[PDB]
Amino acid sequence: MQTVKLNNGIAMPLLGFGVFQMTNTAECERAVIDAIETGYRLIDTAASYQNETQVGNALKLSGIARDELFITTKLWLQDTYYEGAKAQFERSLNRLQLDYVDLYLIHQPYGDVHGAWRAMEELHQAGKIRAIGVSNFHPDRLADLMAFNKIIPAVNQIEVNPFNQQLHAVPWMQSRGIQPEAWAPFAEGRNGLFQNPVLTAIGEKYGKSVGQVVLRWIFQRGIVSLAKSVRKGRMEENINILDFELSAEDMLQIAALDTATSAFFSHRDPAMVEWLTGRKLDV
Repeated sequence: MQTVKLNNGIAMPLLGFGVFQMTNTAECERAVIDAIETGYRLIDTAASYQNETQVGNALKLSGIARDELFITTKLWLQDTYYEGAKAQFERSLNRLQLDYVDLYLIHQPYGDVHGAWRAMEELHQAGKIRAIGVSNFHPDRLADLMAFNKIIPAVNQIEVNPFNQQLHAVPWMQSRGIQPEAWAPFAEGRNGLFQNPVLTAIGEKYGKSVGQVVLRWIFQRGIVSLAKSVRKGRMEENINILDFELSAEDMLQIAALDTATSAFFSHRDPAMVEWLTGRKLDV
């Protein structure tokens, strides 16, 4: 499939599969097996999803060699500081049953981010992490982290969908050599995205679904995407986007949908800071 080269030279797939918090462990593990069988090699989890053990089990069941898989996980904020980042990272490796991860991200822009980053630089230099990055950082926070540290984040994973398009933040990242990676590309169906008349009409041009149109739009902007489903047939649809292309006119009509509004919440809202930093997880 198609990859992009990160700023440290490593290749990352452009199409990935993300897991999320799930009531049932079995469904999570079977989904990752199905995603690998479907052709996904980039697999994304996080310590806070509390499913790393299931993800690790699924990799063992997949029959695919370790060196062909690109595994991402993320540090949860109760350990965003120097000693904590190393402790939780080792817990994550143990749960995942891995000796290294391909990409490790700070999950949220909260806590002692600089201390956690220094730890992550050391873990990378120890050969335990192929690339380090962050998630949900605005450009100000990225510029701050770069100004004071040695390694520039390889990836910043942020919400990208047709109502929250990151029209400036994506070019700002790319201009600094940071690879954007999209989560919630479908805005979890919020605001009637699946029935949106513009996206539907573009899809009918190519015999593609709204979801395929959206993932193709993300791809054409040079952004890595994470798509989730627990149904194998949807996974097969989501990955099958390398056989068509959106025109300039199509891309224009999609850009016009932007409201620069998260489907979820703002990471700059102090109530969301207060809420997330108060969560206590056994990870």
